[PDB]
Amino acid sequence: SMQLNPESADLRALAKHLYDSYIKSFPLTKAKARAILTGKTTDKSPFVIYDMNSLMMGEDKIKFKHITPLQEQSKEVAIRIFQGCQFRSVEAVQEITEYAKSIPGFVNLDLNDQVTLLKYGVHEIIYTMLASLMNKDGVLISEGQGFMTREFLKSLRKPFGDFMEPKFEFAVKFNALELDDSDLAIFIAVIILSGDRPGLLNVKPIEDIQDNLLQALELQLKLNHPESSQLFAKLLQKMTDLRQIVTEHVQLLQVIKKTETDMSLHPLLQEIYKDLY
Ligand SMILES: O=C(O)CSc1nc(Cl)cc(Nc2cccc3c2CCCC3)n1
Ligand SMILES: O=C(O)CSc1nc(Cl)cc(Nc2cccc3c2CCCC3)n1
Repeated sequence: SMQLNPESADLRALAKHLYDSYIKSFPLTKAKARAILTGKTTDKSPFVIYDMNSLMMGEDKIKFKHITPLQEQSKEVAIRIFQGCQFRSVEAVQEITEYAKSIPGFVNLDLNDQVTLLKYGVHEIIYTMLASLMNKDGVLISEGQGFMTREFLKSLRKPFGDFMEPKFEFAVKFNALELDDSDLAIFIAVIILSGDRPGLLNVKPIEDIQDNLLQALELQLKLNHPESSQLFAKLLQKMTDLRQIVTEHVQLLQVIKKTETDMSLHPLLQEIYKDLY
């Protein structure tokens, strides 16, 4: 007995609020990323980076919110690509922070708890949303203007040759669930409002918001996905997979930070990583 009642109408309102906020926070949506990847888009085709030549032709075109325009970019391709990826992570943090502030209840939480939830949550969300940009062959870069191949990334010298591999492995399975932006908006909100992050001051108000988000997600998935009766349970499983991906990421960043003692790690990512370990 699923029903239309005031409770369901409020859960649908929350779902729409989250969708509308997601569209305002994240310029490259899954809908847009799929249209690019499938060809279906009428926008110009992205530039493809599939080898060292196309990498150099392509970079003659890549751009960031904060341009870092001196000999601040390493000469070595692998380190430069990795530093570009760090800049993209920091841009994603900024977008995800803006999204989180639109989640009803979030800005009323203690500001330390807001920062804690973002600190321990953002990488789970980054890899969730990175799957939107990925297919079997590669990943959209430069906000959908470019595409870099999976095998090109695998070709970078140790220890830079597999930092995206676990995320491609997560994405091909996650993408098979065929979530849309309306589903993802709620899924991401649920992950951010996790009461079991370390050092939270007020756990109950976070759990109370999450329980409401979880009810919203379960209703959205039942309405939006008539083809599965398992999709809610499967997404709960994906949330625990994402924590493993983030642990494995931190470990790899330790190996890199101890092999490549010369290359600079972005200091805001360092603040996050130091406690994620
Ligand atoms: O963040 C670091 O510590 C660098 S390692 C890293 N690994 C991955 Cl799997 C992704 C990613 N950056 C990113 C974040 C969001 C979007 C995109 C990208 C990297 C390029 C594709 C688009 N950065
Ligand atoms: O754009 C993404 O989503 C990936 S970031 C990335 N990917 C590639 Cl394949 C190359 C590259 N290059 C680079 C890194 C850091 C700074 C700069 C440059 C190239 C352009 C000049 C500034 N940066």
